[PDB]
Amino acid sequence: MTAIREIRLSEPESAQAALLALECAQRYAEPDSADFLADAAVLAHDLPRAVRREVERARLDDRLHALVVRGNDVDQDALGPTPPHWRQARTAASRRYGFLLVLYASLLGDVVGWATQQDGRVVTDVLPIEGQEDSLVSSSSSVELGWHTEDAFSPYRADYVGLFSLRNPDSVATTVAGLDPDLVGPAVVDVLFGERFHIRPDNSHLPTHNSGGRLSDYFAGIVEAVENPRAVSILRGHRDAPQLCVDSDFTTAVDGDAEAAGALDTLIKHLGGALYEVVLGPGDVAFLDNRNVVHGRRPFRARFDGTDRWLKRINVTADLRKSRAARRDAQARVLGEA
Amino acid sequence: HHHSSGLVPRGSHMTAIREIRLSEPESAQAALLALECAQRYAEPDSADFLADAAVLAHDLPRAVRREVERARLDDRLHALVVRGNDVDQDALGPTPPHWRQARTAASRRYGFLLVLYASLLGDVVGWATQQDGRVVTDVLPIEGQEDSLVSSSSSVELGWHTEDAFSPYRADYVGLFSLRNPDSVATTVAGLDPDLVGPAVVDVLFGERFHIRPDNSHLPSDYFAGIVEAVENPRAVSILRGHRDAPQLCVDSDFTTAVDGDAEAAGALDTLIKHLGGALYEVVLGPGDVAFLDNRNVVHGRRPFRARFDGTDRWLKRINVTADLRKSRAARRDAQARVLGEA
Ligand SMILES: O=C(O)CCC(=O)C(=O)O
Ligand SMILES: [Fe+3]
Repeated sequence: MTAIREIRLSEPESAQAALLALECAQRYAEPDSADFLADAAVLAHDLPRAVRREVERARLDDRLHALVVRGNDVDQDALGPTPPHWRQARTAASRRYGFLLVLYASLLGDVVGWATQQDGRVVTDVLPIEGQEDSLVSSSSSVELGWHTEDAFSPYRADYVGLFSLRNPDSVATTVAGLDPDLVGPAVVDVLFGERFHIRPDNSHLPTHNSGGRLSDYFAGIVEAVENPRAVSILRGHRDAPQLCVDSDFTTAVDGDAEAAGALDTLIKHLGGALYEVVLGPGDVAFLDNRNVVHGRRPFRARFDGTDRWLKRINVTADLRKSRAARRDAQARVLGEA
Repeated sequence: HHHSSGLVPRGSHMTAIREIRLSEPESAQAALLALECAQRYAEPDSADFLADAAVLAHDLPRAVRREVERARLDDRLHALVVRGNDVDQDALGPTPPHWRQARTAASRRYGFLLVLYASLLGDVVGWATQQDGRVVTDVLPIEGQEDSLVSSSSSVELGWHTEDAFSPYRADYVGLFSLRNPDSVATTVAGLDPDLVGPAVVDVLFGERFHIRPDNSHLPSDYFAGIVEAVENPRAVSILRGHRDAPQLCVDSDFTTAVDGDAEAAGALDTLIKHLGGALYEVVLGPGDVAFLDNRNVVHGRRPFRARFDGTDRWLKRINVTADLRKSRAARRDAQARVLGEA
C-alpha cells in the first residue's frame, strides 16, 4: 500500500544533498572513515527537511518494503568508467556517492560491514565481474541474483539494505517480495514460526570473494555456520506483522521434518512469483526493510566496457549495541572482527 | 552561562558521566522548540507528535546533538547529563499530590522537551501497567506511599535495579527531566567494574543460571500470560551479556535468585549484589537538568528523603527509550503505539 515509499527530490533538494556529501568528501578520507562514521548521524540532520520527514515515516512503518529517494545528482562524466572489480571500486570520483549513501543510511540507524564481505568495507560495490556472470553473488549478471534476506544466517543481519544506483543504463530491476501470511495459510505460517530450518551464509562470505591476504580467522564464524547451522525459524514477532528471514539458495528444513521441508517448498514457489521489480536509475537510493522483504536482481548482459550497472551498498542496524560481541571495539562497525 | 561539556569518571569508569552544560542561547533554543511543539501537537506522547519527534529533535542545538550522539555510541556510559534547561517555577505551579493529577497544561512543555532529547537516543516507549501507559510519566512523592517500593516513595530507599530487569523489552535508556529538587535528592547509580570482581564470579554471571521476576507493578492476554509465566515458571537467564570487554548488566536487587540447586550461582549473585551496593554513587538533577541512564550498563535507585507534601516536593518527568522499537512489536497494539503490553 505504502509498502514502497518514494520521495522524488526537487532540483534544490538534490543540490543541497550533493553539497552536504561534497562537504563530507572535503573533510574526511573515506565514506567509512571512523571520524566520519562518529559524526555521520548528526551530519545527516542537515539533509533536506522534506527528505528527513519521509525517511522517518519509512523508519517507523513496520510494513515497509522499501524507501526510494529518486533524483540525487550523479555526474556521469566525472564518475568515469565502472571498475572491473569491487577491489578497484573505491575510486576518488565515487567517494561523494559513498558519503551521501552513509548520510541517508544514518537517518535509519547505524552502518555496519562484515569481516567476510569485500574485505570488511562498510560501503560496498555491486558491479558485474567478468568470470562471475553465473555466480550466486551480487557481481553476477547472466544468472539472476536469487532472492534472499541479507545475511539471513546471522543474528546480526541488517535491519535495512541501502543501494545507491550510480548507473543502470539498461534499467536492470532490483526484485522485492514480502510474505502475506493470509495467502500461504495459517497452517504453513505456524511451521515457519518453528525453529525447524537451517540457513547458511551465502557465497559472498567465502574467502573466494575476499582478498587473499585476509586473516583466515575472519572466516572461522562463516565456516562454523556452513558446517553446523543452528535450528532457526523463517518467521518471528507479531502475527499481524511477522518478520521474514530466508535465503532461496541457502535455506533447508532440518532433515526428517517433511512438514518443515513442505512449508519451505511452498514459501519458495510463492515468493518467486510474488517478486516485483524496482528499477534504481542513476541517483536513485533504496533502503529495503530486511525484516520484511527478500530481494534480488534480474538477469542482465554486462558489456564489460566501463559502462556497466554500478551501485554502492550499505548494511544498516537499528541497534549497533546488540552486535558488540561480534565487533572489535565500541566504534568499530565490522561484524566478525571480535 | 557559556556552553561546556566533559567526562566525569567514577572509579575505573572514565566516561561514566558525560555532562553537557547549555549556554543561555542553547537553553532558550531548546525551550522555544519545546513550546512550539506544545502549540502544534496534542500531547508529548500523542501519535501526531511521536511520528515527527525524531526529526523535530534535529532542531535542538547542534553542539548538544554532537555530544548526545557521542553518548549514544559510548557502550561504557553510565549517565548522560544535560544541565541548564529553562524551568519557569512560577508558571509551573505546585508539585501535584499524585501522578494521576500530574499531566498538567503548565508542565506540557517539559514533557515535550524530554521526548525531543530522548528521540536523539532512540524511540520512547511506556508500559500498560505503569501510570496508565503514559510514555511521559511523573516521579513525585505520594502521601501514604512514603514506605512504598515504587518511584512515589520518600522515607524509604527505592531498592536498586536494572529498569524492568525481567523483560526482553526493558529500556536501553531511562530519561529524567528535573522540574524542581529543592533538597538536592539523588538517583543512585552503579555499574560493574570487572577489575574489582573475581573472574570466576564474572564467568558464572554470564551463565543462564538466574531467575529475574517482574515487580508486582507488572501483572494485571498473550502478553500477560507471559508475565504470569515470568513469575511462576521464570526462564533461566544470564546477568551479564555480550562482549567480555563491554558486558551488559541486568539484575534486580529484590527480584533476582539463582536457579534451584545452583549454590555456585547463588554465591556469584550475592557477590555481585554486595559489589554494586558498595559501588553506588549519586546523580543530583537541579531544575532543568536532564539525565539518560544507560539501562544496559547501570542499576539505579533512590536514597531516603523527607517529602513535605505542600506542593514544593521534588518532581521529575520520566521516560523509557529503546534503541530498537521494532523488536517489541509483538507486545504493542499497532506499528506506532508505544505502550508495552497494550496488546
Ligand atoms: O543489484 C541489485 O539490485 C541488488 C544487489 C543486492 O541484493 C545485494 O548486493 O545485496
Ligand atoms: Fe542483497
